Amino acid sequence: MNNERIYQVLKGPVFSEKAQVLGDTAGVQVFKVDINATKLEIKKAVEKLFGVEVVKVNTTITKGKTKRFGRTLGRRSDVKKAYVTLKAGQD
Amino acid sequence: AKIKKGDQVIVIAGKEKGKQGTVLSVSEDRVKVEGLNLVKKHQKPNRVTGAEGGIVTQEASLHISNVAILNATTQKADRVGYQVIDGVKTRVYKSTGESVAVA
Amino acid sequence: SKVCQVTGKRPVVGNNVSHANNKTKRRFEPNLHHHRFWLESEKRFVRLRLTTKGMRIIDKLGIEKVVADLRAQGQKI
Amino acid sequence: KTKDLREKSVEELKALLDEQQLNQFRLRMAKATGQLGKSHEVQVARKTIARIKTLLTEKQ
Amino acid sequence: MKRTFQPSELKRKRVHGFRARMATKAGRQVLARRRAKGRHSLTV
RNA sequence: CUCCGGGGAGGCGGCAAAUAUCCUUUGAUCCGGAGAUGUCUGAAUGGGGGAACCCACCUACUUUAAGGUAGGUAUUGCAACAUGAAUACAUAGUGUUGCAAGGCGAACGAGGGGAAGUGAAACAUCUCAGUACCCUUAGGAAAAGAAAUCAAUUGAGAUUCCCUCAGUAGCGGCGAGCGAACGGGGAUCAGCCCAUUAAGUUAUGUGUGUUUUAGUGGAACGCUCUGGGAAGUGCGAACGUAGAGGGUGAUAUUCCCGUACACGAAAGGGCACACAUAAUGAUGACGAGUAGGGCGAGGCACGUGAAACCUUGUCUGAAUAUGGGGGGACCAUCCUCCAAGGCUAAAUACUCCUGACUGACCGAUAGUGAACCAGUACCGUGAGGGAAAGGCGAAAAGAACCCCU
RNA sequence: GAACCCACUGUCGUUGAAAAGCCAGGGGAUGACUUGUGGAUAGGGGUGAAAGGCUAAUCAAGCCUGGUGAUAGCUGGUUCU
RNA sequence: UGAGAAGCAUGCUGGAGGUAUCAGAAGUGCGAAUGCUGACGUGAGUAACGACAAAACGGGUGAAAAACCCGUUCGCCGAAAGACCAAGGGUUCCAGUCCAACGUUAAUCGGGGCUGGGUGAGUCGACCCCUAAGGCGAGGCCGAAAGGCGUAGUCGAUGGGA
Repeated sequence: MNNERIYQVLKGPVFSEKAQVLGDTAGVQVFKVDINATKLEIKKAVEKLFGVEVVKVNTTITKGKTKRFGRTLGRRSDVKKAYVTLKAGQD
Repeated sequence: AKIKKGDQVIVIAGKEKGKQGTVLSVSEDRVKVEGLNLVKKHQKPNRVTGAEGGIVTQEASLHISNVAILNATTQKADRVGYQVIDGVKTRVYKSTGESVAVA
Repeated sequence: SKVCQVTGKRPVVGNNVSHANNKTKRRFEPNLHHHRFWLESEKRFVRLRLTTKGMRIIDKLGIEKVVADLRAQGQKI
Repeated sequence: KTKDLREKSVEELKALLDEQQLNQFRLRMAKATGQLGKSHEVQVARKTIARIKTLLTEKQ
Repeated sequence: MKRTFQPSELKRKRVHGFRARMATKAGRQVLARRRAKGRHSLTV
């Protein structure tokens, strides 16, 4: 759990209707994370960097879309999301 | 025989041959001179930034070989050479040898 | 493979030639077989795969000399 | 900035490394949230980390 | 009617795959020929 | 990303404009040299596996929970050391440490195997042809090489390549076809050793010479007509150790980049010469299961022929300088050479590559399959097969605004 | 006698809905039965309750690339005055 | 204009190259080869529009409605024309917006174009432990070479294990 890895674990928040509803209602934060991050790594990174207490972490991977722009075909990268539940009322 | 960004030049070929101005920019083999080689752009109105379009006028670049440095002493076109005076390399007029008058 | 340890003889190629002079590929094989020799200096039997010409050379020069010569060429005997 | 970092010692360099990494993460999160106009500081920090690592390798 | 191609990924990989080609000498020559020709895909 | 050198007003790679933010005379972008970093698969080498994935162990440090960093852990061969059966000594076996190897790549070299279509106006000997193809393995070249060689006025003098000799002498179901040598003229030239061991070669380090990887300076033209635009018309000048080439709104030695010429290297590399320190040549000391012979095959231009000479699968088997080999069956005489141990440059073969230059070679159905995002699209389970598609304008100045829809 | 596995008769279809089918009838349907997944056998070879059948819509000797521009006393074609 | 293959002059278009004479070299002349590549005809606005389960009307939107949406009626399947899993496919899933091409007709609709979202596991499955047929295989045996087979082992579900 070195600090360099802890800083590379989290990438950014997710802005969407589902994420906003979860945040407003159930104390759940949605993050984009590194594709190789584990649940324990995400938990420790969140605890160290945001000063909160984590109950459990749920993760999912969505494969990148393949689109044809111009005459060439390209593919986007895979994305991993983390649903982090905070204890009581936090953040 | 370089030409720089602040020089006073005179056009030696083209539709505007015989006129002079101040160099505005130099990129690759093309040069823009203030107040010469004007073109009319039909700018379409821009949706995202407003600022409705219209007919505007702006300068267009010429080939660098079509302009020549202007010699302030004689008001004639001239070529440019290099001379090592003191320890600094300097641009000189080829016709007379005087150092180029920085403007 | 069919190689003699003492002489290095191995199968070669040749022709069958008929009375009408038809030619066909064939092989010539060595007179190979296994034999055990008593090595006195080591008090043991050494098994070699060799030809009858190899046996004649062994009778001429002695077994220990041939064994030393073979060990000189990196053979494990 | 390279000479400024080179005048420094090893302990100070290894402290500045962690500080710059924390600042880089903060900048990334700020940009991802969207309250950032200038992005050149991200590149500045990204190059600073590389400079510090190069100097550390040179010194050790 | 039943046609000739009945796909199965495991069978495809075990018959025509990279390690299958690497296991034999003739398969290594197949890979050498495709590298020489410049194929963008070496194996299925 | 860092250091050194060059350069001196712009720059933030292209498709691909513009925007926005920036960097830069406190030396940017860029060019050359030396470093730093360098995920995963792949000989892949910790075990496995459906390539880019799954699962581990050991040690040192570090964390406080279920970890992190760094290193190590393949096989085979050789050397040393340890240990160790049947079995008493031993040996086999087992283990540790150190060193080396494996894979890829155009052609050329050397070796181990080796066709058929076709021709013979059919076809089996013969030809095709030791070709195509498969396998193993070097080097910048490889192989060969210093006479047990030729010749036949008693002369030449190691190997390799080219011209002649010559389509000759021969071989051949004497068919179709195959096809020398001696001698002469050239290219290049070189010999040295077998146990106290030579020439030579390869590495290492030093010292000289040469070259290479950025670069700097570099002459000299004005009027006039046509024209959208002058480099074109007419008149008169200049430079030339520079009238090669490319660009510029049409055709330029004097407009631009350059050209002849002169100058230039912090650092780094190549070649050559001399010196020094290793290694190697070198398990080899004059050549016995060898020369020769019987049987079966192969190679020699030479198909068993009057068939010498070379290699050997099988069976045998000398003399040893008062000796032995060859001179195309064989004998005698003459001449010539010394096998059964080695090393050796050049002249010769080739082009995946890098630089410069050239063409009575092509100009988009041509030239590479491919001038364009091509071994791609597409076809096939797979090996594999395999396209079409260049051109606005000098400059986007790429058509504001109005009208029908 | 349904599912399932077959394929005896007829009409239609034959530039088809389909490079072997639909419809109406037909046979077996606890067995020498039908079927999924994963394996083995490779070309003068395999496999065959045997038809020269099958071996990727290809079989009296599969497909691909090489020898190869095989050979053809045969057929066609061969460009201005 | 000449006996011919052809030559000469000139109007329009076009917008930068062409080339006498005499020599020299050839990828030097096309109507045919069921020749090769591209473009375009005739048949001809002809056949056909893919199960004979079936449609009708009112309102809405829209440039336009037999086919879209809402509503009221009618008909069809119901051991599959309904609901799931594996294999195979890979974004076809949901929302907004567009109608050139695609859809055997039109389309405002769509599995079509563009933009943005969506897959949450100690208990489900895989991974993991174990092995079948079979594969590979340290040493080993055999073989011109490439290689064949095989011991100890190590893999391999379609089977056993909370």
